[PDB]
Amino acid sequence: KQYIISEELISEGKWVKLEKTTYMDPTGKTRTWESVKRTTRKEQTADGVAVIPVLQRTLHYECIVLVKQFRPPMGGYCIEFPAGLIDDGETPEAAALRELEEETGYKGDIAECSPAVCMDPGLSNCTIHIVTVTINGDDAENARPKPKPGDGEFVEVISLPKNDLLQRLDALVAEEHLTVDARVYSYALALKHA
Amino acid sequence: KQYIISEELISEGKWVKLEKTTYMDPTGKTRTWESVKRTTRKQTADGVAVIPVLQRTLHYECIVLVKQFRPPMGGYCIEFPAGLIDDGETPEAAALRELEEETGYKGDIAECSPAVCMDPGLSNCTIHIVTVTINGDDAENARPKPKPGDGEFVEVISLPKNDLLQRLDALVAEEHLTVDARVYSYALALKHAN
Ligand SMILES: [Cl-]
Ligand SMILES: [Mg+2]
Ligand SMILES: [Mg+2]
Ligand SMILES: [Mg+2]
Ligand SMILES: [Mg+2]
Repeated sequence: KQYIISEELISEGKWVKLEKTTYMDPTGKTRTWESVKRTTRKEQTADGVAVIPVLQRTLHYECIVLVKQFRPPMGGYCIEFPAGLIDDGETPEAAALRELEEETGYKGDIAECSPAVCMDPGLSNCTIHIVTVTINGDDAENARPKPKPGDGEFVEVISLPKNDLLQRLDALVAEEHLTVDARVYSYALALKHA
Repeated sequence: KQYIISEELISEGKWVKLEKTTYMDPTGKTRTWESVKRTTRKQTADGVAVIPVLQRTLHYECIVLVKQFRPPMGGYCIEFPAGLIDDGETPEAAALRELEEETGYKGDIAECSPAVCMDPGLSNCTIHIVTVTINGDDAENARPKPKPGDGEFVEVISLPKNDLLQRLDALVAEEHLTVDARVYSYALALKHAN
């Protein structure tokens, strides 16, 4: 029933553009929307990946590995799943493993890979693959792991027990003034709700 | 250690603007970022998303989701019920209102998150995630009346909580919808729990 009629560029930066989107509503009326898009997306099945990294070690509770960074759009520090854009030609799985290692030092093993899922679909076309990766924390590769952050990347690693994730995120928010990512919070809620 | 120095307006529409953010990286180097913001924020957050747990006796517990055409995505998306918080509305009340408008269900607040970010690499947009239970055996939720505003066209989809990830994957595989990243993250954690 509904579909896009035209997309009109309003403003284009190096990384983000704003478009006037005209579409057909289900009554048969023409309407518009303001849409955000990235300029970086090519033939990738999605803009980016986010990694759910489950750190497993013998006689330890499983942990979820998270990153804390300054996010200029937010004006502040945010706690998120490790994440980055997919390079041209790169698979979502390779991007996930690469970004995890760059942001945390860990070398993971793929567990599963989502289809492309939308980040904020009332606002943008941005999509990611959510890639679940296990980290063998007993392997010596993953013993004293060093982040290899790229240029202008400054990442702190925070590993929290899966079995207490939501309370541990609450405590961090309580003691520190940072924002938790909505996907991280959702995942922590579902762990409680199960 | 990092902070915002200034923001330059690049382009403002009715609903959304694009800014160039100047910030100090942790080395003492000045850097720029292209950031998106909504023009609608007043508010604890821009928006609420509702995790609606439909509880009916002798039935599987369901998570109630909505399907709508999203102009920026150019396609249909499956999402938690959600919308912008009215200036001077509480997040809890926005949640019950949105849930009622989009689904017709009348529910009860279980918990409310702090403000969480939607896509902090791109935008400053934030939401409260509001877990709501719906007593599906109460007369007011018998034939639920969805009261959508102007230009909202919403299909309601209830899926069993204990198989949610498999059910969503099926809908993507067969219906060519995009699942929201927060919905997918919640679904994953339901599987990952224990
Ligand atoms: Cl619940
Ligand atoms: Mg990153
Ligand atoms: Mg990165
Ligand atoms: Mg809505
Ligand atoms: Mg609404």
